Amino acid sequence: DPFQVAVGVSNRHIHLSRTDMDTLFGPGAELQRKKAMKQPGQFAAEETVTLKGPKGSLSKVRVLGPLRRETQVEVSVADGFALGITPPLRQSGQLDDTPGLTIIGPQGSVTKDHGVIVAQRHIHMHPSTAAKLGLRNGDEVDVEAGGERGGVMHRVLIRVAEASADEMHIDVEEANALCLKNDDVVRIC
Amino acid sequence: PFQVAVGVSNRHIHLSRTDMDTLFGPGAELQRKKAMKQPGQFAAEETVTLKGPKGSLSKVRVLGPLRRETQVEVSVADGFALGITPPLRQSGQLDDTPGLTIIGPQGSVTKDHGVIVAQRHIHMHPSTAAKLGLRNGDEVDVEAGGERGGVMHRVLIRVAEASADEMHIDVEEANALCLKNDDVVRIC
Ligand SMILES: CC(C)(COP(=O)(O)OP(=O)(O)OC[C@H]1O[C@@H](n2cnc3c(N)ncnc32)[C@H](O)[C@@H]1OP(=O)(O)O)[C@@H](O)C(=O)NCCC(=O)NCCS
Ligand SMILES: CC(C)(COP(=O)(O)OP(=O)(O)OC[C@H]1O[C@@H](n2cnc3c(N)ncnc32)[C@H](O)[C@@H]1OP(=O)(O)O)[C@@H](O)C(=O)NCCC(=O)NCCS
Ligand SMILES: [Zn+2]
Ligand SMILES: [Zn+2]
Ligand SMILES: [Zn+2]
Ligand SMILES: [Zn+2]
Repeated sequence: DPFQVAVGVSNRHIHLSRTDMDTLFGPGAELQRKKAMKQPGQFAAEETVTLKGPKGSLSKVRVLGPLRRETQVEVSVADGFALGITPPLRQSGQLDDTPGLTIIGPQGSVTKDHGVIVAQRHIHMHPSTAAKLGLRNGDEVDVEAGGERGGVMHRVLIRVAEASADEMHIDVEEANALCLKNDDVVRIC
Repeated sequence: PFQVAVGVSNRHIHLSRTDMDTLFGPGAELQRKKAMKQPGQFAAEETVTLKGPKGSLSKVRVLGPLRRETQVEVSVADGFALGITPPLRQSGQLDDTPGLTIIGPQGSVTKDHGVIVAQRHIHMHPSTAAKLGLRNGDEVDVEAGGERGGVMHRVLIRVAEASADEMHIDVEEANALCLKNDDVVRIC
């Protein structure tokens, strides 16, 4: 079924700028690959950080490479409460009016004034696949999950880009609410 | 009409008298902290620590009153934190379930069973069930609006006299829908 798409489940994690990488891991430090993600060029790094909010901290928070233009922190709704912040629900890069927190690495720390979000679900899709399915960048679709916690997710954003692999991204709470894990399959309706 | 209020459940425990005595002392009684929506049910002041093969969860709320048999309700995520795989179950369906060590102020007990991931359900008063043409054991689709809107399939209807109209979901199910206590969802 060509409308079936693989699931990628995201635990809390961070993307770093070079300025913050330098602060956290030392000047000129380079991320080490641990595991490639499904999206071209993206990977889980060996490196981890601590996130510290007004209420508490989350440790062993995975860094995702490569480095980006701007630091971005993705956490679950649950994580927000543990941290003591209220991150808005956003697509990647949509960081206007977002809270920050303190990031701690082995060689230093920095207190960000912004950049923390709850990740809004979405489907990455290659232009060829989009053509075959009749979808365009920015379309919203329903997505159905089978099984014991089966259901439908409404108005899921389609992100079409040449450097993309066909994959739906949801966070760990969204996945557990559907009894899904990495490489499970869902269906675009 | 077909609208029902949401009740969101964090991890918690229901205790037997035998286990209550061990954990909190012989003849100890639960102290009421807050009434739940369901008649007779309440969050207690008492809390325990849950300990599994991999790790522990602390400040786990006890729900009263005491029951015939200890039952532990945790999230899928909680299962991974503890190091067990609880099946998805309705309350009281505890055959072939894993256990845990329950740690209290006056003692501890290692249970050989009783931990579940709570399966979502709607508590419904018989009058309400009548109005909606629903009977006990029926399954229904439930829709949530908002920015994580969607539909939950095959939600079990639990009719009983001592019930209030309320959907019960766990904290991950709620956060996956950006719902909290007293938000309204709709039976399809
Ligand atoms: C079951 C219940 C009593 C659990 O007790 P509890 O854990 O003490 O409940 P609380 O609401 O006080 O939870 C407080 C914690 O949840 C956190 N929290 C708040 N919103 C949260 C969210 N959306 N996601 C994750 N955590 C959240 C708080 O930060 C707090 O953390 P802290 O203790 O470290 O300060 C409670 O969930 C409840 O009353 N549910 C109503 C639904 C119901 O009736 N269930 C019946 C089960 S049979
Ligand atoms: C984002 C990512 C790299 C985060 O790295 P990570 O946190 O190190 O990932 P892991 O899968 O190894 O998480 C392992 C932890 O999750 C726990 N875990 C496993 N399944 C779980 C579940 N269903 N619910 C909660 N926790 C779970 C494990 O017990 C373990 O905890 P521990 O470290 O205390 O032992 C990872 O989630 C991922 O690879 N996602 C793929 C999807 C993707 O590409 N997202 C990109 C977003 S831009
Ligand atoms: Zn990310
Ligand atoms: Zn993504
Ligand atoms: Zn319960
Ligand atoms: Zn219930």
